[PDB]
Amino acid sequence: YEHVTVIPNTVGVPYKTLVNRPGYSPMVLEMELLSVTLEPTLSLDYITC
Amino acid sequence: VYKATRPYLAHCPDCGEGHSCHSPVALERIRNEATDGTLKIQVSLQIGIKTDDSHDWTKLRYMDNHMPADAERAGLFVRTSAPCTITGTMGHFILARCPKGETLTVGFTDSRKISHSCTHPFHHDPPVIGREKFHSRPQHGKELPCSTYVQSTAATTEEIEVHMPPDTPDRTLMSQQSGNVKITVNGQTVRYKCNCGGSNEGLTTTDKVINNCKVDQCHAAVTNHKKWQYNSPLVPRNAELGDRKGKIHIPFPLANVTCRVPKARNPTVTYGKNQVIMLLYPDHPTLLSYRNMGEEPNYQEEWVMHKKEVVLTVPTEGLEVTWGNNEPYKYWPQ
Amino acid sequence: ENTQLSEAHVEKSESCKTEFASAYRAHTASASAKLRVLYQGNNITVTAY
Repeated sequence: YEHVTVIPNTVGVPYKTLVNRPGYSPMVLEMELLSVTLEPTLSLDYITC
Repeated sequence: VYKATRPYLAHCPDCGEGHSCHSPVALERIRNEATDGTLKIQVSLQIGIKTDDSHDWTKLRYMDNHMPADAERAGLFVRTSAPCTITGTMGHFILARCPKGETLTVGFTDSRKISHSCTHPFHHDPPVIGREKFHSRPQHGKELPCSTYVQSTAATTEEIEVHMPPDTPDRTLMSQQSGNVKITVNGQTVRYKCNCGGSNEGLTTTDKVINNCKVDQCHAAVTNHKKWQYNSPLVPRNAELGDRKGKIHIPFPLANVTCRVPKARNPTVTYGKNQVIMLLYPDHPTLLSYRNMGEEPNYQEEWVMHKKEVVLTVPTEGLEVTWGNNEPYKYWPQ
Repeated sequence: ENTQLSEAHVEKSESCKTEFASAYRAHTASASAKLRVLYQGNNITVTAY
């Protein structure tokens, strides 16, 4: 069963989601940011010192 | 490394006449990554090594029943639809240049003059290096990038997994002592297992008897805990030890080299207002490509098989046309 | 009552060091220049961005 939800992009905040599959007992899942990552592609122009 | 390793017997689907056997020349893996067409073949026997582990290029060692035996290198053959040209041999590996085929056979002649061979289904039709399908290699020509398995006997980069060998099943070791099982070692180390009680398991160096047991309920095999063998999927794993394995370097690694090869000509060209007309006369499939030399190149390509007239528009910015292996032609309006 | 455990997995070929294609993320190109100038009866070469 595919459960689809949307949480704000905020780390350290536990969110509760109710999974309700018809004919099956409700399921509560706690979700908390794992640690997303935005890694840009780098091209070294020069170094300075 | 051959002091620790040994040749072995493994499953082969066709040992001749379509019948399967425990082959001393069993095919493990055929590698064809080399663009030059060279095949790197792996077999159960060891070429260039004698039973005493000494290196001798005129010799070959194969597993003869329970013990390894010596054979001649001259008797070794490789064939597909017709015989192959063997370019290099060392241990479990053979380098060969083969004609087009659907099967691959590797064989040899033993001490008793008995021929042994292993046939596996293998589609061999190597792709063309360059743009010309030629037979013999030239001394001079166009230098093109290609890969080959280097004929160097040295083992430095590529490797194979190795582990302790297995046992040789022999039902003649067991006999019916009235109504019991009699295991006769005959100066060997025998691993036995019986579907009975008591001492039904053991690695024995002496004779053993299993009372109230039947000969069909027992399994006996001759072993020799003193050797390494290629981690073969055609040979069972040692039951006692877990995922215990070693690794050894192998000869003839794949390397980037140069392959020598060939070239081409010029169409009849006529002009018009912002237009170029070419009468193409190809002697073989020739790739025609073109692009505008402005902001919108609009790259187009077509393989020209025979006589074809091509009408191309030449814009103000200019048109670049490439006809086969020739340097690109450039056109501009007056 | 005898069983056979068949095991297999997939890895890079020996060819991967020699024969390979690289997937790159290309962004913000740095423009560089040079050229040929007939200056004082002599040909001079200028390489500039």
